[PDB]
Amino acid sequence: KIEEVKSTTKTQRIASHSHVKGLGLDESGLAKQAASGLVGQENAREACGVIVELIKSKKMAGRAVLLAGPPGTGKTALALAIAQELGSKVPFCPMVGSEVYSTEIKKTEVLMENFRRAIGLIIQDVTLHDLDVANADKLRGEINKVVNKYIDQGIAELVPGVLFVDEVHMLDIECFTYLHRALESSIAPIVIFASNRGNCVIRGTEDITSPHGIPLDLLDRVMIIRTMLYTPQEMKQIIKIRAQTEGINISEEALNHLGEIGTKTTLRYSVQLLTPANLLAKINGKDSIEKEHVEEISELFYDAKSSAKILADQQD
Amino acid sequence: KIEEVKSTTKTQRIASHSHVKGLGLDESGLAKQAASGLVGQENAREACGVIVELIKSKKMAGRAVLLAGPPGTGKTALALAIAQELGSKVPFCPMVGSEVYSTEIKKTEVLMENFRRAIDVTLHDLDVANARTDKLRGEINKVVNKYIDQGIAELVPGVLFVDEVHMLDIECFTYLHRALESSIAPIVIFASNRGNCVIRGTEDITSPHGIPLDLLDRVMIIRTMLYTPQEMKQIIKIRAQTEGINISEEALNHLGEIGTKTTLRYSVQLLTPANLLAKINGKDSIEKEHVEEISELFYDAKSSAKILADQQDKYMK
Amino acid sequence: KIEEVKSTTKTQRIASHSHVKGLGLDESGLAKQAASGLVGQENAREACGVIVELIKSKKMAGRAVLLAGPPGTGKTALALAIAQELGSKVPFCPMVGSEVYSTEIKKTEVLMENFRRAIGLTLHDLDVANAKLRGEINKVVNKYIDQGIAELVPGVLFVDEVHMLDIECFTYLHRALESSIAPIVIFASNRGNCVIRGTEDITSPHGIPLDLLDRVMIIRTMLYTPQEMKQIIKIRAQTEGINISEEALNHLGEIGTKTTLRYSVQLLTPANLLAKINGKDSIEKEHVEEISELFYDAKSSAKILADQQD
Amino acid sequence: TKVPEIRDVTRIERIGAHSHIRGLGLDDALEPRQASQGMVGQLAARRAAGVVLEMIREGKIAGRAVLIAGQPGTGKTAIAMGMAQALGPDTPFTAIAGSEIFSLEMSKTEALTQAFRRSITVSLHEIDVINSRTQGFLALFSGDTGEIKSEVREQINAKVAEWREEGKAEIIPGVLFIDEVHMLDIESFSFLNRALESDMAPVLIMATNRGITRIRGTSYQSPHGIPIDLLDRLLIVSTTPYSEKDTKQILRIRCEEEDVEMSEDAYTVLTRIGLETSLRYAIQLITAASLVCRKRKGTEVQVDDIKRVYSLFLDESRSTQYMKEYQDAFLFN
Amino acid sequence: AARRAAGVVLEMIREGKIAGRAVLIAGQPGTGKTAIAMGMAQALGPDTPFTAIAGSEIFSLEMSKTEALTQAFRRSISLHEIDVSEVREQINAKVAEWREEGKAEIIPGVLFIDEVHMLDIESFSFLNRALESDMAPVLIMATNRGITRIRGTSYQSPHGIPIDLLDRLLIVSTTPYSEKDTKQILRIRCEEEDVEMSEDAYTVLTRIGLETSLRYAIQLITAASLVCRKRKGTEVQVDDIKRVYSLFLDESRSTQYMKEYQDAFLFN
Amino acid sequence: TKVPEIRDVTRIERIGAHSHIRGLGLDDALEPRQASQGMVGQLAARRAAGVVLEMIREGKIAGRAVLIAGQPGTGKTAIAMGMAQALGPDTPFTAIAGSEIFSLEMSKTEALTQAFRRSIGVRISLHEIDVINSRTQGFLALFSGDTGEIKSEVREQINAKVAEWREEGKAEIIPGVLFIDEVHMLDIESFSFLNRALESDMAPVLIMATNRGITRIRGTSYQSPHGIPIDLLDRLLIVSTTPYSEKDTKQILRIRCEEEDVEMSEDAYTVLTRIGLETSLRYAIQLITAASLVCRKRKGTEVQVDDIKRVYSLFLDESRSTQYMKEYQDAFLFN
Ligand SMILES: Nc1ncnc2c1ncn2[C@@H]1O[C@H](COP(=O)(O)OP(=O)(O)O)[C@@H](O)[C@H]1O
Ligand SMILES: Nc1ncnc2c1ncn2[C@@H]1O[C@H](COP(=O)(O)OP(=O)(O)O)[C@@H](O)[C@H]1O
Ligand SMILES: Nc1ncnc2c1ncn2[C@@H]1O[C@H](COP(=O)(O)OP(=O)(O)O)[C@@H](O)[C@H]1O
Ligand SMILES: Nc1ncnc2c1ncn2[C@@H]1O[C@H](COP(=O)(O)OP(=O)(O)O)[C@@H](O)[C@H]1O
Ligand SMILES: Nc1ncnc2c1ncn2[C@@H]1O[C@H](COP(=O)(O)OP(=O)(O)O)[C@@H](O)[C@H]1O
Repeated sequence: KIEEVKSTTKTQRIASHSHVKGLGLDESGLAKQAASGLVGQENAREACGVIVELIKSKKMAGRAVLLAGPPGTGKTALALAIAQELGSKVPFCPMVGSEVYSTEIKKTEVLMENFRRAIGLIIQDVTLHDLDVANADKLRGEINKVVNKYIDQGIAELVPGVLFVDEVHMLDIECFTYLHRALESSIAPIVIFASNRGNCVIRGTEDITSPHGIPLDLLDRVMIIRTMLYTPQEMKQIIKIRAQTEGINISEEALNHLGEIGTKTTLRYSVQLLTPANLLAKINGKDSIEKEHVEEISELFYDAKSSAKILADQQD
Repeated sequence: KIEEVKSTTKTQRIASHSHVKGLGLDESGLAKQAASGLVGQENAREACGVIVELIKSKKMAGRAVLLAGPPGTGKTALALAIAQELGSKVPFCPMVGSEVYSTEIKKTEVLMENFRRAIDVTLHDLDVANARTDKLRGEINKVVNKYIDQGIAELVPGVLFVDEVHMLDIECFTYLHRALESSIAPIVIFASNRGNCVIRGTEDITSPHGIPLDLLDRVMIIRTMLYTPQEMKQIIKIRAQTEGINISEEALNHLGEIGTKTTLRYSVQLLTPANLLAKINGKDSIEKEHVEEISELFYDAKSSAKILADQQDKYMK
Repeated sequence: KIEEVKSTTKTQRIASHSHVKGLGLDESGLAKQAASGLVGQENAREACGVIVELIKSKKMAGRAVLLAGPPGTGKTALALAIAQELGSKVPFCPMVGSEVYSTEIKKTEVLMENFRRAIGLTLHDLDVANAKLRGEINKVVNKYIDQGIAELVPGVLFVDEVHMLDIECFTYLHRALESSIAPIVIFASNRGNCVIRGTEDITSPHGIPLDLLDRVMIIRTMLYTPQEMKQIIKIRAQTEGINISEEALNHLGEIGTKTTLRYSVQLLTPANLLAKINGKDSIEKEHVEEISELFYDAKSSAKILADQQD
Repeated sequence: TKVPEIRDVTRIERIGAHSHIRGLGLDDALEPRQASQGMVGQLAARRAAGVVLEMIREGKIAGRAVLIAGQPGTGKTAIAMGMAQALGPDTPFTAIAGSEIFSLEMSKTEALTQAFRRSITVSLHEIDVINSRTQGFLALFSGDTGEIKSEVREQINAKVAEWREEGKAEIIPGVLFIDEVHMLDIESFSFLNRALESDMAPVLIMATNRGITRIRGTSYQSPHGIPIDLLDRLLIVSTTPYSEKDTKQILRIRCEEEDVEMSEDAYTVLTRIGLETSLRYAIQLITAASLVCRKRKGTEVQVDDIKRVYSLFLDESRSTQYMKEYQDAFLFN
Repeated sequence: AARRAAGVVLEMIREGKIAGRAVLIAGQPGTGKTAIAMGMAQALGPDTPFTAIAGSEIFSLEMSKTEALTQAFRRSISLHEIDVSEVREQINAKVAEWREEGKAEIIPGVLFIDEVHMLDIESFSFLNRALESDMAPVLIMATNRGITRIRGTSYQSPHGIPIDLLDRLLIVSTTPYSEKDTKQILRIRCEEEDVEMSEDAYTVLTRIGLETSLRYAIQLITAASLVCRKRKGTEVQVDDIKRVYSLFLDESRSTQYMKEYQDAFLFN
Repeated sequence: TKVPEIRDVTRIERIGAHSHIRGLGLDDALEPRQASQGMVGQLAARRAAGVVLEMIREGKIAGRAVLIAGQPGTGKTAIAMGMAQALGPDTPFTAIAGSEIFSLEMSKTEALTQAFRRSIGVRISLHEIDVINSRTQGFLALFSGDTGEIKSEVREQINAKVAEWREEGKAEIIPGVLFIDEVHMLDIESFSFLNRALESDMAPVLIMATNRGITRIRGTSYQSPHGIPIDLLDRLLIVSTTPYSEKDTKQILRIRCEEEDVEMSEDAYTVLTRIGLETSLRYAIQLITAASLVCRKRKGTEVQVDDIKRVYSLFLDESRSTQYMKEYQDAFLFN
């Protein structure tokens, strides 16, 4: 009997998205240009809005949402963005698609560790994984007996979460059917996938091509949402917003120079060049940044795609 | 120990070959066009007319027989035939090749129970009653050997029908030989429908029909043709009345020309539904108003893929 | 403990090597032409004497020697030689990098048993005086070395055909190379750009990982000439007490040019006996022209095996 | 012993799109009449579909099974579900996919033999919900799974084979639906040859949408990825794509089955969309447009409130094309 | 020189200089290969136990591959019959002075293994460690294939054998037979098997032997006697010679006959 | 319970060559002077590395990682130790190659766990605290033959015993740096382990090394940059060095004579420089040692061009053995 195990929520992946407040629409079900932290992509945001109103309407029996989109547009960002319109601070457990290939852990025993970070409980709220670390098969068995009484007692309440899984094409054929059997029991959390590839062969069968590396029987219970590439007339805002969280003053042409990077390579490479760029202003004795630094950093560190081209042409 | 075990035989494997009564042989060493269940394919039947001489003079020392042919040249037919001429309830087990890949068991145990199915009293049935396993093997091997040394019940080696051989692996080819070179071994006659391919388990080493020279010199080779539209109607005509279905001459000759489109087995397995169509049309025989109906409603093997490949090419761009 | 284990040797691999007993150098650092069996290899034997001093000056610290030469060009030769100038009775054991594929001995164990074949006073002998037991003979040699009654000496390890070792054994070999006691190891290849077993996707020189290559030193032996080759077998016949004719040395050297050397030198003992068929003494020419068509090699057989198979 | 209270734990929502199937819809002389209990069109299979059903009642089916071949969008499930009602008013219908044998919570044996019992009052697999152990708790015990042995089966097999003559206990054939057959390999098929040797083995319907491939597990090709020895004991029935009018009755059923009203202009543009990409694609957009009019409260959708959903929610096909278009923008310099 | 190249190494083995090497008898598969291999044990001294095992006789399920290399080496001595798991752990210690004692003397064995290119890299390994013994015998091998990918690796080798061992043995190839050489073989195996044949029947019996096989002719010597018994002629004339040929073929004909069958089926 | 003074147990062969650098050679405003502290050239790679040293010092380095991609033979591992010496006098440093994880003496995760134990520093490191309480050692090569078992519950026990001495006041804990050479050897089963270790507080900082561009990832069937999955390609800091100049060559070559106390004439410094950029820098420095003890054999201890133009002909380079053996086996194919 413990109700204070509140030391939870590994945060370092989602710590880079503190600015997001939710989805932030009007009563007319349409999008604003910049609201609740999010900026742009007016297309797919009502697609969150129609889906999230189906959640409380309980229409989503055995359904899922795919997120087909290029690397680096905010497929993590919208995935968090619906986990603030479920409201009352629901849990949100992102992960990585390649986090299931471990050494000592069986492949089922991470998804239980994934799912229990999505099942949330003078009312305070924890996850089922939190009450698992409170006591650390029947080791994870007798923690049912704690909680099944309590909704029958009428004090705590079960709420669903968002198991946002990214880069699905690494996943082999086994975890799908363990997902699919566990997708739709009674109150399992909303499952959202995202990936960036096309015809991907499922790992382990080597002949069945398929869209997005998914077995074809599952995909037709899933709805598909896309997100386009950004434009620099608005792409200035998001890094400006993220730097406005961290108190960093920057000039505008440098950010207009920084916008070239988000066109040449990812946005994920683009927001990287703030905190290892602003720290150089302190050495030159300035708080705000000027054009020399973002110049100087851009030849000091290279992106992964730049690392590809320069290495092989200098290899031969 | 308990010798009343009356029925253990998979009857559906021997269901579609009930109508054979013999090889239809001469004392001149010849055969006839229709006698005791067979029609045509005479030197194939007469090669069995050779082997029935050495099965009764005991000259098959280490030896067996393959059958070679396309699907539907009577390979199961001659298979179940020979147990009849050997006389007085010769035991029979048809075994396909790919019946060995089950997760419950290793591959060698499927084989020895068929070895104990092959050779009244059989060896598999003694092991079913006594239980309610390889521990049970010698205690039953001793007692009937004690009984035959006392002179109780005869034990004649039977026929094994090893079907579908080109998907067999390596370790059973090695395994089969060790009891094969006895005198208590039964006959293990093959059937094949696949040519020059690699022995399974070697993954690189090709062989005629994937069987090693280990066996290719101990096994006798026979070759068959395919049936003509004259000959195959008597196959259908005999099975139509052992299945007890009245049939005209008219619609039957439309049935046979499908037998040169697909195999002969696709011709015969539609006999039972096409008849039971006509019992809804309210007759007792079948006419041409049914053979045109069934073969446009139940599809064959080869056109089933050939239909779907011919339209999938435009559907997924 | 019980220290009378005098002879434990796989004598057959070194059985065709009991003639070589010296490198044949000057004191000043050049190479003689032909002394103690070593013929030729003029840019090869000075490589041995250099590593002789870096052994003796305690400066083979963390490096390795690789021999690269085609089969027949003396790879097994100079490896036996180096143990003959660092004093006599130094341990010398030849292994082949396919032998570790035992059915019942782990690839840990078959190496450590052959490592301790290479350190003497051997270490392999003291664990077969009686029979882990290796931990029980940890203390037995410990009291002797602090008694100063038996010394500690490094030896030489010889690996052949070494493309047939995977990624795995190298990292057992790389770290275990790095004691202050461990015997130096001679590598031996005949490979070019090869694919490392265990990955099938990393390629590198000599079938050897890119870690343990820069700290390996590279020595080439070249081919031979028949007038070099003819003195080899002339050295051989005196060492076995078998008389021989002049044109026998002319004829047998040609197959040394043709196939290789190891195919050539085994042929004496039957051709000696082929002379004893007729009861003569010398190996006259008809014995020499008779064998290579009757008995085969691996090279010309697989030519006539597979072609007449067709 | 203590298990007759095992009435049903039925599936309601996964078989919940196939609500409007109540039989095959035949004549007494086995003739189609094209509009009965939901089945619209597709007489070519359905006329043949009545034939095997008659062979089931006469016991002429032992050693014979049904294979349905068809594309995505021409009724592999409905004709399979349509045989359930006319065979009996309460028969087990079990619609697993072929991928369901590839679970890591059991081997390929325990997935299928449990699925094999699932189509044999009550089902023989339903007895294993209490008379082996106690499961069915709150939702966190879906996440974990223990193993039932073979020991529970022969004890359960001992009652009902000898409660067979009791009169209170009865046995009834179901039907096993194996979607996507070429996913399975020949490690599993040889188990199925021993399965249909039994007396109470239910009838078998399997699904495919491929032509010639290789068998997985070995290195030889065949029709369908099934070896010949199972192919030569089959009844083989294919279907045909629906036409535009055929769908025009079809989509009227489900909107009637979900109390929404769509316009007569909006009706024919919807089956334009279903004939553009997929028949399955037309289904998911409907309730996805039902919420759309519910904000403006107009109680009947119009065509502009359809394309807003169609502008948002893509299909499966252009979800591949736009990803290849961005992938065109990667490898081309 | 099947008996003339054979006597060459036959003198070394009783001289005592085969140590570290053994015999490999390659050739066409079954050229009297085992027959001349067994004849070497017949060419050897007073008690020479022989074995003719397979290259793939190791791939077993009751006994392991390591068990497959413990027994036949003990059979090719024999300590196996004195044995017949860890039963060797006593008798190998017991006879350590029984050989010096003097009841029954000991001999090595005449191990022949058929078609050693049916092996793998783990099983060639145990041949070296077993041949270290002084009681480790002379061994005999077989193959018909040269440059072959070794079972266990991505690397080929001629003869299927590790290349160091290919220069650690001795190499025999059995010479194939010609028209008179077939003519003596079936003749010897006619009066051995004593069924009356006309003189022309031995002649054309070589004519299919030069095309198809060699035990194919001896396959018919019992069957065609019975169709001669079918007419009660008591000598198989040219009729049954040219009758059962249509009924009995060899596979390289027959699989070719499906091969000229299969293509038009996949064409039309 | 008797190990505060068995402090350092390492290899003297790994730190046996590269002693000639103490720092990176920087001012207060992140510019070098082209010769200071041992580090020699390619200053852009130098001055970017100080930012990684700056970001460590400020408390915003967390999660980020270091990768160096250059040609094989331009001082890749050289740059990482200067980060250690510019981080204090005693910061730990552990050199691990790519193939060092494929142990048969232990599993794929305990070595990478034992990789992380060496890079956690405490003064009066954490890894040697484990090895005395686990097993008893300190022998000759007889114990380098066999192994022991490193009991896992000991590691949590000191993780319960470091809960005593950390916040008490005797011991401060200093993060070290771990080093992974040739990163394109590690399978994806351990990349997730690197994902699941950086998020700790006292987790060290990691620097990886490579020479591979776009390649198939070890473990899956996907061509990617560097043999690294996409999600962990992007939390990195990535630096690239050029091949060396010729003024840079003699700059190092001068410094690499006093380490091995060799006294070189002005003929070798010409030809070793040109031979140094012909095969590899690494093949050049290896040649210095052996030519010296041929010079003593020819009596006079000043190395002139005769020994160097003998030992280059005595000891070949790996770049033409891969010619010579290949050119032999080309002649082997011709019947
Ligand atoms: N519309 C947006 N609103 C807020 N942040 C965004 C938006 N689009 C992208 N970002 C930011 O850009 C980054 C891109 O994330 P995403 O597109 O999911 O690709 P990745 O997961 O590869 O980083 C995220 O850090 C996110 O915070
Ligand atoms: N000569 C024959 N006499 C009787 N039945 C035959 C004859 N030839 C073929 N059949 C029938 O045709 C069917 C062919 O069966 P099977 O031997 O499996 O075909 P295949 O020869 O292709 O293997 C069998 O039902 C068999 O009864
Ligand atoms: N340089 C040499 N001079 C004299 N004899 C040699 C020489 N090299 C090898 N031999 C002898 O010839 C045989 C072949 O050995 P070697 O050539 O070293 O191995 P390989 O043939 O595998 O290269 C050995 O028995 C050795 O005693
Ligand atoms: N002839 C039909 N009668 C009734 N419903 C149909 C028919 N054809 C298709 N459908 C509907 O279309 C959907 C397709 O279901 P299913 O049969 O699983 O897919 P497929 O058509 O690809 O085989 C189902 O919702 C089903 O109700
Ligand atoms: N700028 C430099 N300053 C000092 N030493 C250097 C410099 N560049 C290279 N080196 C030396 O080059 C050698 C190669 O270093 P290392 O990174 O281990 O090998 P590689 O260059 O093959 O990756 C080291 O001895 C290093 O000291």
